[PDB]
Amino acid sequence: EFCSEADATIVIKQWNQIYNAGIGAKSRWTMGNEIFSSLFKLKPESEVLFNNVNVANMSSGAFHAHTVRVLSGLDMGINYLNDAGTLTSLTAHLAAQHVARTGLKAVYFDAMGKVLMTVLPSLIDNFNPDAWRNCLLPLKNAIAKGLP
Amino acid sequence: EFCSEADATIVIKQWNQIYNAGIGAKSRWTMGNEIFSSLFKLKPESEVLFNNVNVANMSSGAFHAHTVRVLSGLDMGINYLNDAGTLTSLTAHLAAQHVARTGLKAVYFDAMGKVLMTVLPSLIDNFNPDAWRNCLLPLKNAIAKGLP
Amino acid sequence: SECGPLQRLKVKRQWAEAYGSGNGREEFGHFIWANVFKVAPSARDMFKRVRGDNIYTPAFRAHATRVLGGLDMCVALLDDESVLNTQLAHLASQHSSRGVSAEQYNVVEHAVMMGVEHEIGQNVFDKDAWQACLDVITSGIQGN
Amino acid sequence: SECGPLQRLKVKRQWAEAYGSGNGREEFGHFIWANVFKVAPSARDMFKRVRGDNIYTPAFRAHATRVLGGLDMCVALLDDESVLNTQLAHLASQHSSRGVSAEQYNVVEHAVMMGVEHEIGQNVFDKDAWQACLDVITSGIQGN
Amino acid sequence: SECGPLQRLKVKRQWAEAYGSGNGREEFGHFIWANVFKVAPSARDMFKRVRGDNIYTPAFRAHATRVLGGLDMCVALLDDESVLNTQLAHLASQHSSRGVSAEQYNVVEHAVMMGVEHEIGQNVFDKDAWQACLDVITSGIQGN
Amino acid sequence: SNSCTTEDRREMQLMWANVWSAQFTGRRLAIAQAVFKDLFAHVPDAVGLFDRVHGTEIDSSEFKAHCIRVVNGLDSAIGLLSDPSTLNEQLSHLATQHQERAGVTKGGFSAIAQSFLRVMPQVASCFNPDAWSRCFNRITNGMTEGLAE
Amino acid sequence: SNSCTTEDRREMQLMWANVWSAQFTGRRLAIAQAVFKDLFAHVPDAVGLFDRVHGTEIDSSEFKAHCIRVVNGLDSAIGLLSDPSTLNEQLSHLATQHQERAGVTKGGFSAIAQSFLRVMPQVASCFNPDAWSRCFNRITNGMTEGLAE
Amino acid sequence: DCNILQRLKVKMQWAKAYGFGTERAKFGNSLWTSIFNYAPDARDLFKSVKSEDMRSPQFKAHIARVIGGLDRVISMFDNEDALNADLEHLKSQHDPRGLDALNFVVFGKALFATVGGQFGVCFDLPAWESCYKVIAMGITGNDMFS
Amino acid sequence: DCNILQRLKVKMQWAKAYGFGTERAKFGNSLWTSIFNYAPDARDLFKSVKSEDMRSPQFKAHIARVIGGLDRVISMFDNEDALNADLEHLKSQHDPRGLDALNFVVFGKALFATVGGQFGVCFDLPAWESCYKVIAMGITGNDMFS
Amino acid sequence: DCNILQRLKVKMQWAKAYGFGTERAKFGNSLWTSIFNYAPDARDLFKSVKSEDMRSPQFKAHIARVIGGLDRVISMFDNEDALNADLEHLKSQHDPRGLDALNFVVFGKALFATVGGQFGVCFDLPAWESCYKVIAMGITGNDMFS
Ligand code: HEM
Ligand code: HEM
Ligand code: HEM
Ligand code: HEM
Ligand code: HEM
Ligand code: HEM
Ligand code: HEM
Ligand code: HEM
Ligand code: HEM
Ligand code: HEM
Ligand SMILES: *[C@@H]1O[C@H](CO[C@@H]2O[C@@H](C)[C@@H](O)[C@@H](O)[C@@H]2O)[C@@H](O)[C@H](O)[C@H]1NC(C)=O
Ligand SMILES: *[C@@H]1O[C@H](CO[C@@H]2O[C@@H](C)[C@@H](O)[C@@H](O)[C@@H]2O)[C@@H](O)[C@H](O)[C@H]1NC(C)=O
Ligand SMILES: [Ca+2]
Ligand SMILES: [Ca+2]
Ligand SMILES: [Ca+2]
Repeated sequence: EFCSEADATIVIKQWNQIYNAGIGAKSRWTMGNEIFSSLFKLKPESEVLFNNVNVANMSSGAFHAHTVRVLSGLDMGINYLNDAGTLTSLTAHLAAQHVARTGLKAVYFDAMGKVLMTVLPSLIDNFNPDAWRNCLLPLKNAIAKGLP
Repeated sequence: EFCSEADATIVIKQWNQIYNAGIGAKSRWTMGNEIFSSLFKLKPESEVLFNNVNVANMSSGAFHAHTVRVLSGLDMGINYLNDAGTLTSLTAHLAAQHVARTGLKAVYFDAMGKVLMTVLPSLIDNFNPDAWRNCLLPLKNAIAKGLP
Repeated sequence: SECGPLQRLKVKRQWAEAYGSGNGREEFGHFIWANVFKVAPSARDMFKRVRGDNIYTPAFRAHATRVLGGLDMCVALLDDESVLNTQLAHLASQHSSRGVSAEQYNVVEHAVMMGVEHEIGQNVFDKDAWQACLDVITSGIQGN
Repeated sequence: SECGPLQRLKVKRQWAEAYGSGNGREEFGHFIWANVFKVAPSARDMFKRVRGDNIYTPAFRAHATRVLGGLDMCVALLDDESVLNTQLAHLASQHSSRGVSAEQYNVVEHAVMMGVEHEIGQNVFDKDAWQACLDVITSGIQGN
Repeated sequence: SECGPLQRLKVKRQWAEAYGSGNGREEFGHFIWANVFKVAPSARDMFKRVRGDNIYTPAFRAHATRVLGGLDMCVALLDDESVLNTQLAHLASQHSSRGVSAEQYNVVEHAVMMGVEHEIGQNVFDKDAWQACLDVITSGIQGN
Repeated sequence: SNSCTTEDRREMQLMWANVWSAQFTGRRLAIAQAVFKDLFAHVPDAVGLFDRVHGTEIDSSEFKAHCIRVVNGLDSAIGLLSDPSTLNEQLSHLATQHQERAGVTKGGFSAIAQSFLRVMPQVASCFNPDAWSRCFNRITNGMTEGLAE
Repeated sequence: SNSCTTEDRREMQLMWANVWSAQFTGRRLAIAQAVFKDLFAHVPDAVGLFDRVHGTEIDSSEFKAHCIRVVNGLDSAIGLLSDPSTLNEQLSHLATQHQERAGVTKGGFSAIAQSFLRVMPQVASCFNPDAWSRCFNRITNGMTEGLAE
Repeated sequence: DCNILQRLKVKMQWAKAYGFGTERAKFGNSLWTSIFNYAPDARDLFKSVKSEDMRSPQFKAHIARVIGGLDRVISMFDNEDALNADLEHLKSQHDPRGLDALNFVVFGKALFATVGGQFGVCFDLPAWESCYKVIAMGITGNDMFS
Repeated sequence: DCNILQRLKVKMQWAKAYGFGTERAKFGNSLWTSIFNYAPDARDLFKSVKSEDMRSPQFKAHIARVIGGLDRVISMFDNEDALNADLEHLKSQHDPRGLDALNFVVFGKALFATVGGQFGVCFDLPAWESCYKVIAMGITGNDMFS
Repeated sequence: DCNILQRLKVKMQWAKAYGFGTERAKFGNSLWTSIFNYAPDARDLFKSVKSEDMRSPQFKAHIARVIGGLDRVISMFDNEDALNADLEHLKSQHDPRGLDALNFVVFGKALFATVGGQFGVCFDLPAWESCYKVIAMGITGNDMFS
């Protein structure tokens, strides 16, 4: 399942351009804040789901750590695209974490996908929307599996 | 006899630029018509030797097939430049075919050589008139051997 | 010089070498249009809809693809006068409401020529054959 | 276009690629300044003390080193507005008694952009991000 | 700067590197003359007999060969003032009935300099040595 | 999955280059004319959509030029499979060119897809119909975004 | 055959580069002066053809400059053996430069050919006189097209 | 059969299997080794070109002419007027030799084995069988090639 | 006619072309790619083995069963009793499917293009045509393979 | 300890030893093989992620989450507010599991051996011991990590 080995290789290389162990955390949450600010403009009713991590102040340490946690999970899924067995278990775990949160709709993940497809070309050299779509959409559906 | 291996390699490579098994027949007879139109301007009394292949209409299938036959024979001689034994037998056969045609003078082949030396640089990248002269002149004399 | 049968064959082979199969087409088109707008910066305003201000965008790169595709069809038709003139008339109608000057067609001519030479080398570029046959193409696009 | 947070990250990574570690910095700076003085030959007179007449000399190559170092500090500070504006004010005072025109800052902008693209390739060069963020830098050096 | 004994030795070695043995001489001469006619398109009319309209032809390439050969003789004679001045007088008579301006000699000077630098690299090109010694050559061809 | 992968893109470009004639329209025209012949035989009312280019006269100069345009458009899309950002822009331009010509629908593109699948194995060596169709559909999906079924 | 082949062209350029001095006229002048010394000794009436360049004074500045011109001309032709299209143009220019100077004939070029054949082995390592002469004659054939015997 | 698509396909596969230079002579030798292995009696028909020694210059010259004839005929597959004129020309040359048309069947099978063996698994045998029939029919006129 | 010498030749060339390990699966995929390229309508006859996706395990299993059938029949070429018993067993499996025997002609051509493309220019097309007929006659019973 | 210079040093050496792609999973496997070799009793604590089979997708997923947690925490070494918030988050997840803090000492020694073995002789063990204490103190709150 998921995406092909050549498509995954493109996504992994392009992702590591802008995210790796050597990237400072400030760049991480700058991307994180751009992503979630864009998400709240598409689905404004989803911002309330993040009250527990102080979304009222996206410059706080609590919300900064949230976006760092989110992008680390996205980085984890990307780097395991060529390991379908492990990626299945990884996305099942992420799905259970999101299902148990009352208020999450599957269309919020659809909106997150569009945010990523919009923000990433601004950061990545020669963004490949086809390879990313082939890999990120099964990733999104696997994480959104079970949400209403 | 004929020409050196390095000169033949140049002629063969440059000839295959404009003539090979992948070139359409239309390009073949376009070159063929340019060559024979130029020949008839130099030696106008030689055009009558081609009445049997409908030279009166150089767009006919009969004359188109003639120039295709002529350029195929020229292609055959070129591709056997590094096989002096076979090229000798090939040119002896072509010579007998032309000797048995009443009206062919050796100077018609001299004029054909000048036509080729004029037309080919218009078609070939970096035409080498020295390598071509070293290889085509013994080819011409071998085919014109016996004509008055 | 004239765009005779021999020149058409030469331009066909040299174009096929420079245009290629697809890998180098992006760089090929970028080199050409960077030359166009450098020589004629006033021409960018005609390309507002395709982001003539920024030839690095996917929008302009797709326009460059269409232009080179139009050249490919003309070059491939140089040995077919009847179909060539029909296709040139189509390109003519595609530019009729845009006010392209004869000076601007010559600017693109020179850029395509520099682009082809840059791709295949000054060592083999046949300037006379390319100038004469591009004149045949552009004069037909100009309804002439 | 605007020099937003995403554009600043992109300009940072592309600059780091073009500027490099030190090996290609001489050629990088030479390409830029050969473009500057070709487009604006009247600008060489401002560089008499650093041999603007001969950009091949060690004297001018050291000036080119300082200019690219100044750009490096600004690019590295694009995500730190407070310290960036302080450093831009320092560059402002370093040019205050020299009468650099706004047209001349744009000439160096375009040369740095051509230099970066020449180093990393037209295939990836982000013209909109570079133009917007260089505008932020130069307008700050101009005391604006 | 002056074309002293040390500058003459440097120009000799750098010329020998750029001019080479013969393989790269065609590209070398093409780069130079493409620069000449781009900077001074009005100069092509003086070269009607050698197809100045098309520098890709064998006719002009042979003229470029003679020009670079003339430069080679002058450079090789830079350390022999007596024979150098005699050869410069020969080049003077070869241009006397052609009305070459001093501005045109400077255009070819800059093209030869760009051609040499393009061949050996900006990293080593000695602009001061080349400008001073080319001035010695051209001023002698101008009967000065 | 039915996605046009990077591997599939490499296969389609080989299947296409092995049959493409870079210098002469002989191959391009024969491929295109055979496809529209197949399409018209299977969709007889499709011939009327090409009245301006002499659809009823497949050998006319007007339809020969149309065939070369279509083949040029497909060549551009197949090559742009390597750069999908630019491909998306080019497919949008093709969509508007086909947009709101009454009888030009998504059903006609599904028909011409089967036309290519019957023509290509007769002219192409090592034809992979699975990989061809996944990327042909990827291309036609962008071409028919704003068309009726 | 006596044709100057591609192989012969490579050999002449090696025989020439091994002796060419790219920076100083010391070698070029010594080669040229030795050739004209040989020519004048064998053809005493040839010295009069070079009155304008002080043929009688081989060490004069006027004849030294002439020697460098001749050597420059031969260098250009030997290098242009790799591009005979341009070579043909250059040999025509040299032909007119020697054309219809009364005593400049094809016999004088045959004499200077023997002059080179005696000078070159004394200065050149691995000299191949067979391959040298086939391409030297190829060059002089173009230089003497419109000259008397 | 042998429609325009099969003619183009045959044209592409031929150009690949035929090659350039000395590979042309190697292809021709394999073709004629197969003809004489498929039907050893056919060898005696070529004593005029010294078929008793297949590396002699006389038979190599015959090989070159024959495969050169295949090349030009295949190249004219897209022009009926020129193709039929040349096929008539070949027929007038072969008719006085009183050849059993069955050996033109042998020729085709040796051609298929040689082209297919050189070109690989994507060799289109039905297209080659159909379009070779057009060639053998033009040269012989025998109803066996309909 | 497929005599004993032709049977030995076909067994030889099959073993070389068929190969070992994953070369057999690759050979099988080329054969069925050619079958469906030679006759696209024959693909619908194999819905029961999921011919819609030739990379599916169901169709790759069918490929392995077919070439395993070819391998075992070819190996039995030298024993009339065992060979005809297996051809009748294969006939009993194919007869209820009501197959057009013309598809067995298409099968033969794809087999020739695959074995010949793998084996090379010394592929014996006449011997394979004669001996494949024996196989097709045994499976279909149609006298077009007589 | 764990000053800003040690935090940057640890950040550099981690990024080198951690790598990209599948080398990330290999690093994680060596880390957890060492944890279970240093203290085989700790393996029974991870039955919920199927630690009885360390190549199962369930335990590979656990490995990925843990080293992903190390990566994000190390990346936030330069921002106290974000670092402490995430360490509090990890503490709230680990507290209900009633873990013996001694196994966090084992974890650190297995981390040092794995990073140092991958990074080479320039591994800065005092910096890693000091800065790992900051991590284990945030996750456990145990005075053993002061
Ligand atoms: C690729 C997309 C996404 C990824 C990789 C992702 C991953 C994660 C991760 C790793 C966590 C932290 C779990 C933990 O350690 O406790 C988290 C928490 C959360 N996510 Fe997602 N997520 C994604 C999309 C979304 C979207 C679209 C929403 C829309 C509402 C969402 C809502 C939440 C919420 C509410 C939390 C908990 C916040 C809290 O701690 O109070 N996520 N997500
Ligand atoms: C490189 C130069 C030439 C080549 C390779 C060549 C080769 C050939 C070939 C292959 C044929 C066909 C023989 C056959 O299949 O029956 C032919 C026929 C002929 N050639 Fe040449 N030839 C050359 C030059 C010339 C020239 C200069 C003349 C001048 C008159 C000439 C006159 C003819 C004639 C009259 C025929 C017969 C036309 C007919 O079929 O009615 N050829 N030549
Ligand atoms: C010289 C050969 C040329 C060729 C082969 C060519 C080809 C093309 C093609 C195929 C299109 C797409 C038309 C469409 O899809 O609607 C186009 C559009 C256009 N061309 Fe050209 N063209 C040429 C010359 C020029 C020149 C010299 C100019 C102006 C200096 C020009 C300006 C334009 C403009 C403004 C458009 C419309 C862009 C848009 O879609 O907004 N063309 N051209
Ligand atoms: C656009 C970004 C620019 C940057 C980052 C930059 C940076 C610098 C730096 C670091 C110095 C060294 C100052 C010192 O050490 O005293 C300098 C000097 C100078 N710059 Fe700029 N500069 C820029 C634009 C320009 C422009 C556009 C011009 C003129 C067209 C210019 C003209 C000069 C001059 C005349 C000097 C003094 C040279 C000397 O030491 O004699 N600068 N610049
Ligand atoms: C700067 C160093 C120059 C050198 C070494 C040089 C050398 C030469 C040489 C050796 C010739 C051949 C003369 C002959 O064989 O009759 C020549 C011809 C010529 N040169 Fe120059 N030249 C120089 C500058 C220029 C410039 C600056 C111009 C004009 C802008 C120029 C214009 C010409 C012309 C018109 C010819 C005659 C071309 C013909 O044969 O029709 N030269 N030059
Ligand atoms: C991959 C499939 C196709 C491609 C690449 C393609 C491409 C093109 C191109 C390049 C043009 C020329 C537009 C212009 O130059 O202005 C065109 C015209 C057109 N196409 Fe398509 N096309 C495809 C399929 C279809 C189908 C399936 C239909 C209808 C069922 C269709 C209907 C038309 C029509 C009506 C025109 C207008 C022709 C005219 O009057 O000029 N196309 N197409
Ligand atoms: C490979 C052999 C030769 C070469 C490359 C050569 C080349 C040259 C060159 C380059 C010049 C200078 C022309 C100019 O700059 O205007 C020249 C002049 C001349 N050459 Fe030759 N030459 C050769 C042999 C000969 C021979 C054998 C003779 C007489 C028997 C001869 C007679 C002359 C004369 C009379 C001049 C005129 C000198 C003057 O007054 O400037 N050359 N030659
Ligand atoms: C497509 C199939 C064939 C082609 C294209 C072909 C072509 C040719 C050609 C070009 C020549 C030389 C004509 C000349 O220049 O004099 C020739 C001669 C000849 N061919 Fe064919 N040939 C074919 C098949 C055959 C077959 C099957 C046979 C006999 C079994 C045959 C028997 C001969 C003979 C005996 C000669 C005369 C050899 C000689 O010069 O003594 N050919 N053929
Ligand atoms: C010519 C040599 C052929 C051989 C040696 C062969 C062999 C086989 C074998 C071994 C099976 C599996 C029987 C079983 O285990 O149930 C099979 C099944 C089948 N064969 Fe053939 N076959 C040949 C030709 C053909 C052709 C030409 C067709 C149709 C065009 C065909 C149609 C089928 C079908 C439909 C099945 C059923 C597959 C299934 O649903 O399991 N066969 N064949
Ligand atoms: C710096 C050291 C450590 C870090 C950064 C870390 C991080 C993590 C993370 C990210 C998770 C997954 C949370 C989730 O998404 O549900 C986790 C789970 C867990 N950790 Fe830790 N861990 C560390 C050390 C330890 C140690 C030393 C132990 C026990 C000896 C331990 C026991 C567990 C257990 C039992 C789980 C739950 C596994 C499950 O999902 O069933 N951790 N840890
Ligand atoms: C939003 O938060 C900004 C970040 O400051 C850090 O986080 C806050 C929550 C405190 O913990 C502070 O000590 C940290 O330095 C603040 O700078 C900013 O003032 C806050 N904005 C508002 C409106 O409260
Ligand atoms: C010359 O021939 C042209 C080519 O047409 C083809 O050849 C002729 C001989 C006929 O066989 C014809 O059926 C073929 O299509 C003709 O188009 C042209 O009219 C002819 N010219 C003259 C003056 O008759
Ligand atoms: Ca024009
Ligand atoms: Ca600006
Ligand atoms: Ca000067």
